[PDB]
Amino acid sequence: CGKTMLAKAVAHHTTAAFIRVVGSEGPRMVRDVFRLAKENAPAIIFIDEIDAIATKRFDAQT
Amino acid sequence: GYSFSLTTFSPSGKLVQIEYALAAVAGGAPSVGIKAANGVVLATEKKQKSILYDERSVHKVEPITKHIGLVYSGMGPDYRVLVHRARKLAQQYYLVYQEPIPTAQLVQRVASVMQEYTQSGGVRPFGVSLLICGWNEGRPYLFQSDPSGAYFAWKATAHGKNYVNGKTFLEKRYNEDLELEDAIHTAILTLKESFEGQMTEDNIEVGICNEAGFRRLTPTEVKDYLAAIA
Amino acid sequence: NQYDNDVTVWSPQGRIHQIEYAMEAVKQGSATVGLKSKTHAVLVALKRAQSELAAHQKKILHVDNHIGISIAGLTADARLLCNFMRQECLDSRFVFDRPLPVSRLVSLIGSKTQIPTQRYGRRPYGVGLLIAGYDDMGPHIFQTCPSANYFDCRAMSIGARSQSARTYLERHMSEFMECNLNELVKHGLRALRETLPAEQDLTTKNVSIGIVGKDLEFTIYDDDDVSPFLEGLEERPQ
Amino acid sequence: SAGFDRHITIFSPEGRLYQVEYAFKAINQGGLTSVAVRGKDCAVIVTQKKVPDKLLDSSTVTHLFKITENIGCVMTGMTADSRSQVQRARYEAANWKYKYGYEIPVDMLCKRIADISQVYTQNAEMRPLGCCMILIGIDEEQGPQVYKCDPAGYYCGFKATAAGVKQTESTSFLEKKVKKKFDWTFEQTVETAITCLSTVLSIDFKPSEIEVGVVTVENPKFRILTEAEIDAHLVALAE
Amino acid sequence: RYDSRTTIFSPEGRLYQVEYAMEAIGHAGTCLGILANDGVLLAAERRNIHKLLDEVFFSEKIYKLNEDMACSVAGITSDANVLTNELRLIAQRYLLQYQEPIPCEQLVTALCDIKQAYTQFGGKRPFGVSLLYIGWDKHYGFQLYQSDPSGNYGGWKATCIGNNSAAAVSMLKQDYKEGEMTLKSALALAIKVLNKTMDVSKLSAEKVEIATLTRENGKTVIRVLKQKEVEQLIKKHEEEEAKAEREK
Amino acid sequence: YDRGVNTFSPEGRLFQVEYAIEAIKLGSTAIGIQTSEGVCLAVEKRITSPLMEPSSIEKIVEIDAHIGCAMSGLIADAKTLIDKARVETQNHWFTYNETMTVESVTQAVSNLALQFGEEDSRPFGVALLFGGVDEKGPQLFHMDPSGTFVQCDARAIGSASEGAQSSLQEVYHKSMTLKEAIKSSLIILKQVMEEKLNATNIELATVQPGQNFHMFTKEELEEVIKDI
Amino acid sequence: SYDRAITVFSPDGHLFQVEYAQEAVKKGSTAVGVRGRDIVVLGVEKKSVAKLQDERTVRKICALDDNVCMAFAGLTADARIVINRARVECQSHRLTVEDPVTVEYITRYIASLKQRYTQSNGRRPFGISALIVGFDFDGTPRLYQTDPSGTYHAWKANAIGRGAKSVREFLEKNYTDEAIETDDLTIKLVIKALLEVVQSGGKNIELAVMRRDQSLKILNPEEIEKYVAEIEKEKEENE
Amino acid sequence: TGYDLSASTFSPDGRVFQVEYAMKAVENSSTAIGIRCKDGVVFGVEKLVLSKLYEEGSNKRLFNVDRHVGMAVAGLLADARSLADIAREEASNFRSNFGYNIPLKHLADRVAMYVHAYTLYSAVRPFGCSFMLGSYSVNDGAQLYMIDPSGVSYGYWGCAIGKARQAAKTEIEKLQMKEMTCRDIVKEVAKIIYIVHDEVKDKAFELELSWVGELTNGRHEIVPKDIREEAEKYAKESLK
Repeated sequence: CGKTMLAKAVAHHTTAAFIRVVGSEGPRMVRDVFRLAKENAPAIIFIDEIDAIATKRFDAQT
Repeated sequence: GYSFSLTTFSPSGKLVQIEYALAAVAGGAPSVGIKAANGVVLATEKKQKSILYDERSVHKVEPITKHIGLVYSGMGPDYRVLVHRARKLAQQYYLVYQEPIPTAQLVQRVASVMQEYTQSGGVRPFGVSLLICGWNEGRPYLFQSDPSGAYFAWKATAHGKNYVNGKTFLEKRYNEDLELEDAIHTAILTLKESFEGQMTEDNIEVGICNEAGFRRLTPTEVKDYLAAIA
Repeated sequence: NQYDNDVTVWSPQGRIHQIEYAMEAVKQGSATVGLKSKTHAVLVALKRAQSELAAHQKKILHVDNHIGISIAGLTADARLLCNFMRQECLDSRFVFDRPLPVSRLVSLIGSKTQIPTQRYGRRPYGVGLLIAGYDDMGPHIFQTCPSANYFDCRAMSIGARSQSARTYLERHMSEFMECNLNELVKHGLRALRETLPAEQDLTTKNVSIGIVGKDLEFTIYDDDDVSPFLEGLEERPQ
Repeated sequence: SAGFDRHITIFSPEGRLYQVEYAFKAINQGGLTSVAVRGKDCAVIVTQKKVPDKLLDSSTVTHLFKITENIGCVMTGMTADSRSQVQRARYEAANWKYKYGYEIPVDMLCKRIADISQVYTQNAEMRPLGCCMILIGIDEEQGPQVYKCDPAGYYCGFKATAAGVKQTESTSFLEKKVKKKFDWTFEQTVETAITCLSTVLSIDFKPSEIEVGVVTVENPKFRILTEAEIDAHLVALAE
Repeated sequence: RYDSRTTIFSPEGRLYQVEYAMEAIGHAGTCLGILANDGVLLAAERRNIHKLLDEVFFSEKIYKLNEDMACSVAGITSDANVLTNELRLIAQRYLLQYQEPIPCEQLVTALCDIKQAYTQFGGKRPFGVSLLYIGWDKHYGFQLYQSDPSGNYGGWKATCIGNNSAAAVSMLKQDYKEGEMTLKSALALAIKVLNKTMDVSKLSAEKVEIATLTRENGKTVIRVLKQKEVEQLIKKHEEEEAKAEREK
Repeated sequence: YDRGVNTFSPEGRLFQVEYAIEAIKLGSTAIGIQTSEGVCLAVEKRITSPLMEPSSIEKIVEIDAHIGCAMSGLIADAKTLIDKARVETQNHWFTYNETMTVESVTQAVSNLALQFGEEDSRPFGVALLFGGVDEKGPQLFHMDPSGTFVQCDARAIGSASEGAQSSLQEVYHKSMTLKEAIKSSLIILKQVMEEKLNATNIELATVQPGQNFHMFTKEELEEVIKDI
Repeated sequence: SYDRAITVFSPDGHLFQVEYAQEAVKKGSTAVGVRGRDIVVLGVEKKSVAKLQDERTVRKICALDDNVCMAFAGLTADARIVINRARVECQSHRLTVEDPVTVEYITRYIASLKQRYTQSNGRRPFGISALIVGFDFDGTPRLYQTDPSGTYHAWKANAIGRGAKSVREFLEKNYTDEAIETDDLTIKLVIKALLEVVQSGGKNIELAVMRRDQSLKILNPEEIEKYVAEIEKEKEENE
Repeated sequence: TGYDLSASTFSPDGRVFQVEYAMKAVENSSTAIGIRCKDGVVFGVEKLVLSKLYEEGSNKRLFNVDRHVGMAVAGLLADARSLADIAREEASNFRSNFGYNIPLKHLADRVAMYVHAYTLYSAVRPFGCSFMLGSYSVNDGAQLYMIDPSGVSYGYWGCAIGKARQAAKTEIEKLQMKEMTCRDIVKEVAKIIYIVHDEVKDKAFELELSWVGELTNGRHEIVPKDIREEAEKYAKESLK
């Protein structure tokens, strides 16, 4: 629909750097993603189809 | 998580599978039930996915007895099962006592049924939530029975898609002194407010309990309230 | 493996590996030989020794005055099947005073063993059986397996180290048809001796024999009875 | 994703019955379409008869069945599941006929079949039957009925419907036919069904490739149209 | 896995599932039975919170088993409903056999044994219901009893379960009253505990559901309190807290 | 292949019942000797504390006036098996009035044992020795959770089964008097199994064909104690 | 194959779930029973009566026969279940059998019930152990212990529960092989341990006595404190 | 692996892939063929020999369904024996109830239901066999029906099961079974079986024939090939 499209457009027009990770891609990965964001101050992070990791919480089994 | 089985608790003491059943609820078609001063109005959406489906051939509002009406928000077949069970239970109450079953007694019996489907390791609960409208001893009753086996008393409520919108709407636009006609107007208004897409005779169906008798409004009457009104 | 826990589960091979594992459990049992002539049907079993002061276990059972068995498998399954044949021959003699034909008995064995092989949580019957009998239609030697398959064999051998005995039986099948009881029983004893290692040979400890004939009730000869059959038979040179 | 679909009596986090939709796949059964249309005094079903090999007897590979002198049934699904479902239909029809003294209505028979399918849906004891059935019948002075009955336990009556390989194309074609004002004769209804099948499938449609069942108020016997009748209709729509 | 089925202990011997059931109880609407003499009470503020909830029974937390027997609910709703119904059938069994009102402890046992029998079988879920009983019988008269999911039961003059159960029982122990602590003082103490345990300022009448047993004519009466007496009691406790401020 | 007997290994063996054999191994040791004079059984109590009644641990029992038993393993269901053996003798003798062959008693116990995957639980994790006399011969027999059973002349089960079995095999021969067999078995038990003999941890029961009374050894060990 | 179940064995062959039951017994409070020259005495500790918890209701000591008495240490729900079963069994045996109940038979009954309940899938064992004292050992006292493995043994004096390691050794230190003259002396000896186990508070010694001919006898806290004072006088001798 | 573990759950791409494993088991077995001549039905089956140990004419794979109903099977042999037993039971049930011989369509459909219903339940598995039934009703016609492990029942003029489904069907397609009669049908069947790998890799086998025809009285009999062995001679002449 253009969710990534408009984000990319904003990244191009503004001085920002555009870093992207899809939710299907543990916590160390998130740490590295935010750290790599920190290396460029105006840089943008994007999570694509995040819901898989952000699904409603409850008692986890395995 | 603790959802592939129904007969085991979670460490937080949560029956997870039944809340998955409740999540199946409110994903179905919207429905709203309001108790007026006199009557009890239950409205539900009946849009056909295509012109193929015959709107006059199927119904969702069902009279369990000539003074009890049932509406639901869930997959159809489980609702059919519980309608069959409720009709037989009301008839057996009539046989036992020679009295027409009051609203609360039928509601608690159906709640006990939905309860008995909440145990064991090879079954699942009904994924349907129910509004029961009834007349008992001159008093109008509206009840909600939900897959957990519990039931609640409501002067007004709604569930289905956009159900929180229904809660807000009936919180704002409601008073218990409503006349019957204004009550049906409120019912169609909240149905539309939760609704997406056009609404006519073929798209909505409603059922009204009055102390003399309960009846499901014809599509023409559902249009008369639905169109040229509101 | 993913598809090897129960017989109810098929394998992508088009096989049920649990049934094959039951076959292997049968192969775990000691060797047994069966062979028939126009005069007699004889079976012989290699009674596994447990110690020099314990009884060598019985591997030939008697269930009918014209029917006998030799087992190779978990003793419990084989002996309760033996009780099952007890029931059927007794009720047949009750019904029509008939010594139950061997072929129909073996077919019933197969049909009953089939039921576990297609149902969850119930082990198929991990025994292999050789059945000897004489009936109004002929002499009969059958073999039954946990796959519920049943076969008729003029000569057969089931159990561990059997391949040599099976080859010996293949060779002497050309003999057995017109052989006499003495010839048949001595050839069967040698068939069993073919299974054994070099230092192990026929002796009253390890050998059990069962005979059914057109003129004699099926009898199991053990201990002293084995002595005249073995005496006079050729010893084993290296 | 994995876990809420290994067993039938499990609700997904969104409340989705995975195995119901999962059985809905086997309804495809590439080779049949089962288009059914209702006309002013008639009810028509036509199914596509895809025979893979010649040596089979043509009569045995049929997919249309009857449970009442005035009731016709058609199938789309796994053939064994098909025959089991229609046999349960015979069972229910015979029991209703014995108990009430008159044969079962088509709406009640769809209700009973959908009820059993729902029964296997709600309980983990038995797999739901991977097949979809369509019924045509008559009810007194009030009309002809076409009913679709599905493994989910759902059922409904229609002006027309088609559960087939060209699902959305056939359904949209029938909607387009009905969303333009016109009358409905027996030949017009059969013409609509045949045109739907031919256009969505685009095959030249020799007679042996389809089978037609029908019921009509003037002759309420359920009939399977003979090859002569179906070829007459084929040339009628061809010319 | 151990805690996936009710039939498995810990290596320590503990049973996780009943512990999970009491953790579930930890959610329940706060409900207590107060310490009293010549009368008993079992106050249970209704946790249901929505102005459009109709409360047509005027009672969804207290269920009368007989005009000398009442019980509360703290736990699973459908389980509690079926369990209270089963209480009624068991009391009916005893009465229909003997034509005599059941002793409190005997009914308490019978239910707790039934619950235990359900738990200790496999393929079945333990009832996540803790509940309190107030009753009068021939052997001991006024009695209040505690029961847990595992089928345990105990005698308590005053007890509380639900949200902030530990706080409620602790302060009941702090301002423990004995002897001359008759029924009206028990209503006052229940008002105090409900005000302390709940977050609401100026505790609302509809939020609370109160019941009490008093021996009228030796035939006993169990009352579920209406709006007026609840309003009076809560307003009196408010002005009593004001009086406590007056000392400053 | 871990859930029960209804699963077969690649080599066919059931990975449930071998654990029952090892459950035999965790039990107290037990010995049995067959002689033409009489059949004898011995068992170690493992009396946890002498404050217990040593006779309370029924590790040595009398099924009937002609037949006694010993067992090793989980013990708990061994008593159930002794109960089955006693009911077997009672029923068969009261019906037929002919003495139960100890072979037949062991056969009936085996028939009970075959009720964990053969109908419609778990194998009885315990092994047994039976010592009996009958009108046709004095015999000793051995039983194991698999339901198979064997006649033996000198048998040992339980913990330390291998060493005790080796010594018992070495001391045995076919013409021994029961006194020499008993003394050899007792001295073997003393050297390998625990310690010097005493009334609170050892048990002996012997049976002879012409003696339906006192198939036990009780309150007479003193002569052995000074003369072992 | 690890434990993970009730009816399966680890390669060692021991049922670890029975071990878990015995540890579930181990987490319970103290319980030490004895038999004397003629009488049997018992005192239970760890009452810990918390104010509104009136100590009478929980019934730490139950007498279920014309004369026999014990509760069960472990989890009390199964304790009361075996209580109901013991009531039914003792009354039924007294009604049906030509002679009344004996302690040996009822102890075998409890052991067999525990074993039978354990010996099945999906059926939790009673994680409870008990010490039974009875009179009709031909008019003599004797004491038995029952263990969740369904096992029953005979003791002159036994301890189970939180003090099992300690009190038993205490018994091994001082259980006189001299038959206890003045059975009140045995009562003082057992009260010593029943107190010393729980911090010798003197408040939770809740005690029963039966002289092997009498019916149930109970000791009030003051009369038990009398024996406690005699034991204190005996202990003060070291000066 | 996915969800193809039992025949009660729709595996991905709804086809269960379980009863398809049963069909895979069917493919492992030797070939059986069945023809309907102008007035009769003939079945021809090959069966492996165990060894020189094996007794001749043992564990044969033709089976009697009923006095007039004949059976040919392929797949798991013991499952075929159980299927023959239940088919005999069904035939006896109809024979006792209706008082006359069962039409083969009804019996075939009932056995198809037995197999199908066995495919569903979780505690059980689909049959690892597929089979043909044949009969003649002197009143109106001849009849043949073939059933797969799924429960699908269809009729054929010529049908084949085993390790050579399609190749055997190519062999059968060019016969004149449209008008041809059974007496040379047996010869054609024997030579067709010998054509498709008689003993090329598998050393030895036994050939068994079954027959139900009006000239055969319409009952089920095993063809007396001992008479001058004309079909055997023809099948061995098939050498080139």
